[PDB]
Amino acid sequence: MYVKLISSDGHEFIVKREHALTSGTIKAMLSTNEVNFREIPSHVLSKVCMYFTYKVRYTNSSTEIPEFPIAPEIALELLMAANFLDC
Amino acid sequence: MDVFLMIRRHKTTIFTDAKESSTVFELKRIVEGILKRPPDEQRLYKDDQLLDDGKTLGECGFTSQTARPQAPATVGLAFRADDTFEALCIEPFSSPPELPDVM
Amino acid sequence: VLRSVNSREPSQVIFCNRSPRVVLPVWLNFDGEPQPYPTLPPGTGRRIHSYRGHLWLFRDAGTHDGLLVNQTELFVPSLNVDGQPIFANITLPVYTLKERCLQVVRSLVKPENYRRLDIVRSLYEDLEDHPNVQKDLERLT
Repeated sequence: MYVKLISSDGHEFIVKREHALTSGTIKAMLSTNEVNFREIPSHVLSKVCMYFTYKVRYTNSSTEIPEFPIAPEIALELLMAANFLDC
Repeated sequence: MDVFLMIRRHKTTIFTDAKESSTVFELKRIVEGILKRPPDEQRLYKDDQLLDDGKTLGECGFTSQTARPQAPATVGLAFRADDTFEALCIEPFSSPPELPDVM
Repeated sequence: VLRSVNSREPSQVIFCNRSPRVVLPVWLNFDGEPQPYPTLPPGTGRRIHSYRGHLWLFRDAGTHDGLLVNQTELFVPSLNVDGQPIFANITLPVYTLKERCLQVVRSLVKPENYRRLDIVRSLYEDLEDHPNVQKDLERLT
């Protein structure tokens, strides 16, 4: 099963429920299969979704973990979303 | 090996993963589950190159090196209406503000 | 309370830095005071002579971001079995997305100009609460 996170500019990001439930805030906003984020543009949310993939793959890895990459021009908006979403 | 993908059409973006040995057609099945469109009504592209149903995602250039969790490869998706496929169209993401002078 | 044990039993150890960061090894002496050792460049290794019951932790030599050693915070040299030395694999944690952004924003802005950025004032505090080994040590205690 998947859920749909919609950005402030209309983009529709469709990610696995299990990944999106990592965020307690998104759990609360689903608890119902879509979430509209009026204040997160798609260049932030696309990065959020990548972090979902990254956290699920590299949590509990004895292998080497790679840095999660953040371009400087996104860093401040990503921070604000991450602070809101507790992520 | 798992490959990590964004499947993109219009203002739609699917985050999913697949085996390198998986087929283009089997990916079309994945899409079929999310978006409810049959594979015969779907085209998948790497950049602007149409991909063939029998080829593995590896032979289409999706690998551990190029399709990572924190940097997934993009697969273009185009739908067929009335027995005529629309052109590949992928709307870009929003644009970042200019970097603050403080940075 | 968090202190090395003066076992005087030597333990041979390799510090393997499997991280893209410059690793600062940190030994907790017998009174609990953290003592820094020479930095370990990314992807490099170093044979070290330590002792059983000693406490090591590892950080980014520049930002003091916490790192993992053998998937945990603290490394305790153990008995060298068969003569082969203990292997301390230093890796990146999976930082939260918030902390990761804090790391990246600290690297771009000098701390006087943190206030100059336009964000909820609650983030200006998070940004000034730099990772620090004395702080983390109280957490573990």
